[PDB]
Amino acid sequence: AKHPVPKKKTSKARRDARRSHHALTPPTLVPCPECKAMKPPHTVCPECGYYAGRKVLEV
Amino acid sequence: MEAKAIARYVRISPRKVRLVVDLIRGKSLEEARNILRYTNKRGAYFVAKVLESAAANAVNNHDMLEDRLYVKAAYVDEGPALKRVLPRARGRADIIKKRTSHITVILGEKHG
Amino acid sequence: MKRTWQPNRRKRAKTHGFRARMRTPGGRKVLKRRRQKGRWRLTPAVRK
Amino acid sequence: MRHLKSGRKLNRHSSHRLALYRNQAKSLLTHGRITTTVPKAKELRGFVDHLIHLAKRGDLHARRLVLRDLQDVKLVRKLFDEIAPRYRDRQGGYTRVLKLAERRRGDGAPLALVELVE
RNA sequence: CCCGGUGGAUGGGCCGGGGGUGUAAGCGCCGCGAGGCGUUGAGCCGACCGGUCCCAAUCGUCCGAGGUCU
RNA sequence: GCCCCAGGCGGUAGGGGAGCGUUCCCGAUGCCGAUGAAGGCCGACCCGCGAGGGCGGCUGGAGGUAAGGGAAGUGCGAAUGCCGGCAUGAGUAACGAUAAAGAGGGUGAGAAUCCCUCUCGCCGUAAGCCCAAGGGUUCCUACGCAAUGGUCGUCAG
RNA sequence: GUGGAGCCUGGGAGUGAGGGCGCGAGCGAUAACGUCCGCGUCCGAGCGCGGGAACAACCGAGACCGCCAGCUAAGGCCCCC
RNA sequence: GCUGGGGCUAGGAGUGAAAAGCUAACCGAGCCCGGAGAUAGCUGGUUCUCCCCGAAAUGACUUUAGGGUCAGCCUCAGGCG
RNA sequence: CGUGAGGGAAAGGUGAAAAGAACCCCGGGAGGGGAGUGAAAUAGAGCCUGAAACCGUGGGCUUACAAGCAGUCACGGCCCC
RNA sequence: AGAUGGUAAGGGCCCACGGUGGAUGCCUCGGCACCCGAGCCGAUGAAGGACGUGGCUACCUGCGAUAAGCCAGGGGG
Ligand SMILES: [Zn+2]
Repeated sequence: AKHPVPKKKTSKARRDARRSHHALTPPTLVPCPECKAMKPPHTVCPECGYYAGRKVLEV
Repeated sequence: MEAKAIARYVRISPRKVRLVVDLIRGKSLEEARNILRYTNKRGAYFVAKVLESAAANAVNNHDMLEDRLYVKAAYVDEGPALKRVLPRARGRADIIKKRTSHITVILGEKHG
Repeated sequence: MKRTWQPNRRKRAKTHGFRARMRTPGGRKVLKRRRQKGRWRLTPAVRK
Repeated sequence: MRHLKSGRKLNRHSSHRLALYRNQAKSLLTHGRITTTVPKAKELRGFVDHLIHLAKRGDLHARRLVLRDLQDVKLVRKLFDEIAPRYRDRQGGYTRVLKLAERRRGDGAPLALVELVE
């Protein structure tokens, strides 16, 4: 290992090019059937605290 | 009308929070609220506070219809980096740039 | 490992102290420059 | 290659995984519901189901078996008294795992509660 | 990539088989005792092979056709 | 005789000639300037062969300075140049011992990180206790969390 | 023979590592993109231009500038061209 | 033998069971300041425009051979023609 | 910073006047939006002007069979005046 | 049979607008140089300092336990 080093400065277009795939997918939400509030699917609605049409957590 | 709030001097990496803010550009206000509330990102919090704050400004100050509110345009200017030192191996020292960020949110009443 | 600065108040006084300088010609010269140069600390300070 | 190999390493060595299972189980029996990272939960389902199954069996040998892990007299008493009855007619599925909508702020980890079934 | 998504056996349980270890504990008896014998191929049992909806894949959301012209 | 005639016009080192621009002196107790100086940004407009100069638009808000001369710290891309910024590497490596953590409760806007309880692991010729040197208030308490703490941090040397 | 010819007198130089090609020689091995000389040229400084595919010195030819004009040089005239 | 504290030996000097080691993290001669803006025939750099002309890389001599003095070749001013 | 002798920084500018932003709202605060002072507030204290590097945000053209010291000439297309 | 423009994850150029930064312009409680004046202080304890002193005092200035000071004269109003 002889300390590899970046040969040249990365041009701006190339930098942004590598950052192309850096997008953040929006977190997909579904409305809580209890309180009509959006929240991640397959989780407890922290608003109503219900899940599977029944109560789970104490909001 | 366009409302606007700005988190001036937010101690956070600008490039990081830019990824968050670029996720709510052009969204309805409710949409952006929910998206912020469930986005696993530290910048998402600051974007949240600036977002709701912009909502208050659009309502109280500029008196816009909160229903038609959407993120017309938001972005993150970079702020004065706080230069600190990271003691590295063999005596030498680095200088980490603890970057500060300015957040700008801009709201309009989408019509139709 | 053991570095070169092993601080010791007595050593620092009887080595670089005011009276250490004043007892020798060259030391007196050093006091003179350090007066002309306007060093606030004319001698390395030490507690007691 | 983890082909067919069952169980999560959980980034802990062997005895630490085991003590994790024991402490997780202890808090679970002591509280019924607990909040923990998802993988710890799913790696805790079976380890609780087994203990509660011995609870359903209830005999002395099961007492010393479950006691080999829980290592408590009192908590095992509650196990063989409050839980063995209430699961006397349930075959498996002694625990439920629900994923919480809100990740842990400190690290972004996803949370989920494990609860004793009703 | 593949599979499953209540119509589900996809995974965890549990059950049954496999497989491994090798006669659990407790008790009884025999021993001064260490121990031995019977209960007992017992008990435990990770992946293995199937069954069982016990527990979980809830409810869901969003994209995505109006077909270029000679 | 300002124009025509003939010829010439690749160019380093280098020799010579001719101009442009910057600071400052005279012009100047002058002139321009709040109707906006300098300066900044912009122009596809005009002058010149060019160095550059006008002129225009917006910013700027208070100096600028002619013709014609003089005097220079006078013209920068390079000097592993100096100072200062901002980049690249890069959201990468790393986050500083593999002694190990988990759960409940509370606090609090905010909790993996703070306080409490319980459970677990580690040291135990110490990773425990006392003194000395050195350190110099870091000690206690209350408050606070801009920064520092390699994350957070409602905690804190 | 009037030429960016010549001479003289002064000021200022840089240069004093050259190279290739041709020819005449030495050395070399009648080897070297070798070395060393003489004559000459080009480059250097003409890595401006056409050709030689590409290529400093091989062939053509000395780039003041512009033109959406024409004639030729070497070299080409089957396509690239 | 190791170690604490108290002190002494220092720069062509000390010390050194001796390696040319160590002498405040680079010791075949410490560091700081000063001489000092040492010297550097060596390396690098040397900043606006336009125009005219336009080299050399040779000889001689050289403690000289990558540097120099003279001459060669450039330019400029004047004179001659 | 150096044991020390000694080396040795950076760092000026609101406004005429603090008139330095009451108060409301969002926010834990910060910060922000209003309001207000102000000739002016992109003069708001991180304050005259505020360049470039750099960074993003919107718009116009353009780009996923494509060869490149990034230019230059022509032609065309699009957009703007 | 055919031809074809088209999409932009992003990128590029240009324009507009921002942020960062602190060049530039202007200014100057500062400094440089030259000339003039003046030119020693100290055992009556100097230069230079430590530490203290304010009602509340971090620091600089002042001063010295009489401690941002005391006395007399002069200036001043
Ligand atoms: Zn709900």
